[PDB]
Amino acid sequence: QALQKYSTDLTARAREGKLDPVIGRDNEIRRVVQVLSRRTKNNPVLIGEPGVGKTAIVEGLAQRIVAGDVPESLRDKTIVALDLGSMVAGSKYRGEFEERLKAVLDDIKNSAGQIITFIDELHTIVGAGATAMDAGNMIKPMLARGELRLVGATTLDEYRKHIEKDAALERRFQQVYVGEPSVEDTIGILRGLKDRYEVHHGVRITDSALVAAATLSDRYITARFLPDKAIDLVDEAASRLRMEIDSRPVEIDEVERLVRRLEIEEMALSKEEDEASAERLAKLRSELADQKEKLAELTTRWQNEKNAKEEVGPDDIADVVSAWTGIPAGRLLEGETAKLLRMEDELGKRVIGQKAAVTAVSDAVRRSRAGVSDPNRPTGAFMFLGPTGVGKTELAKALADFLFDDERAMVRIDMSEYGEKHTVARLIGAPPGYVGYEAGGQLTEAVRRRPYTVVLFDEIEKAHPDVFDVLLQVLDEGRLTDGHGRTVDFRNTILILTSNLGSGGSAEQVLAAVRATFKPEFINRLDDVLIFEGLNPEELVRIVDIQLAQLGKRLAQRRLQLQVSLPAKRWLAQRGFDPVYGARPLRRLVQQAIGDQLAKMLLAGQVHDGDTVPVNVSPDADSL
Amino acid sequence: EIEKAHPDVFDVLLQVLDEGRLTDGHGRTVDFRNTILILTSNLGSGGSAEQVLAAVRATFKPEFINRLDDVLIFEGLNPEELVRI
Ligand SMILES: Nc1ncnc2c1ncn2[C@@H]1O[C@H](COP(=O)(O)OP(=O)(O)OP(O)(O)=S)[C@@H](O)[C@H]1O
Ligand SMILES: Nc1ncnc2c1ncn2[C@@H]1O[C@H](COP(=O)(O)OP(=O)(O)OP(O)(O)=S)[C@@H](O)[C@H]1O
Repeated sequence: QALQKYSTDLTARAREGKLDPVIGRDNEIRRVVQVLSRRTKNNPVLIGEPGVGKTAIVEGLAQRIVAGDVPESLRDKTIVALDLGSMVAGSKYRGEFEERLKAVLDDIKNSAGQIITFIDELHTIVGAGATAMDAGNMIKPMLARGELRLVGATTLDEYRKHIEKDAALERRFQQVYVGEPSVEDTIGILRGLKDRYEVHHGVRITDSALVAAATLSDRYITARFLPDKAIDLVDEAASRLRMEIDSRPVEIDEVERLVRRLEIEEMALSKEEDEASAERLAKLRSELADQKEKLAELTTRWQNEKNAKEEVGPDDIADVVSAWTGIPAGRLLEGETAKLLRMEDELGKRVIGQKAAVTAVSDAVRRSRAGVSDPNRPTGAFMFLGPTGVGKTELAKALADFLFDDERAMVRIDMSEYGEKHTVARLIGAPPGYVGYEAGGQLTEAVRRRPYTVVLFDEIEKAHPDVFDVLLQVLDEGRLTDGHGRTVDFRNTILILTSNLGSGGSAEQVLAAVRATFKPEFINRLDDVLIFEGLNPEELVRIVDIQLAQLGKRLAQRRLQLQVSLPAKRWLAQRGFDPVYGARPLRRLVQQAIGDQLAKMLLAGQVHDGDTVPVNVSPDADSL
Repeated sequence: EIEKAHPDVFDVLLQVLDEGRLTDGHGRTVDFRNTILILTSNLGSGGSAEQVLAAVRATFKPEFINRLDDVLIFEGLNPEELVRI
């Protein structure tokens, strides 16, 4: 009767129909049974990485016993699930734990070998009751004679951290290696599990959902194992769909929540006795109106759809895989097809010229959302080089902004400090046993979180010619391994290597300097090797416009603006001389010609905030 | 890409070949007598057969070349065997 108090009954629940169906894994249950019915030392231990199904096998064995598919020796055996947590509950005295253990062992032995105990995560049995080794090995005499059977299951690396350190007890256990299944098997598993979820959430599930989940959960989420990271997607999709069968769907409930906040802000900002908050209000109202338009449009379209979405499909799974591990995995639902077709002209707002290199980046971004590029290879690996001041770093910063709306979201490393060979260790970590080890790598541990960024290697030509080799595997496929032995995936980042070889020689001399500075097997990894071009006087007026736009945007903090005459706008670009320093002289000239005079006149009255100022050319300089 | 490493990891591999054993910190001897050991490389880079066979000999030691089985040499791609790739 001690059992009734210190353990539950598994076979009883299997009869009462409370365990999930178990599909496949025939070899494993066969081996478990045949080990479980031998003469001496019959103690199978299911071992293997976490998630691949190790409790599911024991539940399958229980349902199999209830059914009758077992051999003769295992008829009516009444599996029992032990519990060592509720056994050490209150035993602060000297013998209170050994007493309970002896009672349970005696009642297991009194039965005619019927009971089949089952300790889940038996790596906790080692130090059961400590004080001096006495407890947890009182069963060691009964294991050998095979009186109690004890099918248990622990993870693969808590078996050599807790048990293998006890070689006298490992001897009494037989290991059953449970390897993870493939996609074709996971699909079959899901096809039989697609009823409990479909009934718990009042929805229906298409078979395409199962297929797409079992595929995407293997392609993207490279940190868990397969029978589980595929069930999670299905489960979350179903829960979301049931949440939307409530009153309103998403994308209407978000816009109404935004509108309410904008309203409650505009209602309480109106009574502000100020003049600078007048413009800080003049935009809030416009925003509220332009959002209420969208709300009304969505609400009307819902009415049409409802007078003229009830099962999960192969794209809601993509929405989940995008919301978790923010890699975009969708199918271009018309929100951004226009954007990806406008990409070139949109990156033109910040970068000017070098269409030969803008088109090359845009094409690599584009043919990956359409699902055409190599799924196991980086999303693109370019090294664009050319003379200075031309805009290579600028294009790399414009791309990250166009993609994530925050230029500080990309991962940037400056390869000008890696001049010494030994300085490699700061991006792959330090081996075990050395000073900085628990911190892990640095590039690795940044790409391991949010693996959608853009990676930038400035001035690649200045690092020692031995950091070039840590990038071979990184460019050819997405793998790089830190100290702890974990591996990160680069398969969906966009690498970029800005350089400066062959300052202004030719488009042929620079291709003869690259081939002498790099190795034949390293150039072979790259995509197109883009070459940038010097700037023309006609490409420079637009840069003047950009600089003035930025300066005005910065000045608008103090409520100013400038009226620049076209004579001055062309004078500035006329003084952007010397196509040997690119386009920085323009910046320093704008400073030395406008910023200093503006400061002068600004911190001495006469240009008080508010009113704008005009700028006009003079004989030589330009005055205000 | 084995020739890119430091010539001490070779000496670690020295007993993996020819015996299939190496023991870690915990003092557990691990056996390799059933694996298939494969080492790629890119030495020589164009030498016919003895600009490469003598560039292996000057980067590795005889006691390391001696454990190996045949040192396979790969060959460039003819125009015919690309219409199939
Ligand atoms: N062969 C299978 N048939 C049916 N369901 C399975 C199968 N393998 C795994 N599952 C399900 O996938 C999940 C796997 O969970 P478990 O296998 O119980 O966890 P585990 O594999 O024991 O890993 P730990 O170490 O116990 S956390 C559960 O939801 C199971 O129901
Ligand atoms: N085509 C361009 N379009 C817009 N701004 C440009 C362009 N070319 C240069 N600029 C400006 O020039 C600044 C400096 O150019 P960068 O590209 O940062 O220098 P670089 O191209 O990296 O050359 P090096 O070798 O790195 S010094 C940028 O911040 C821009 O403001």
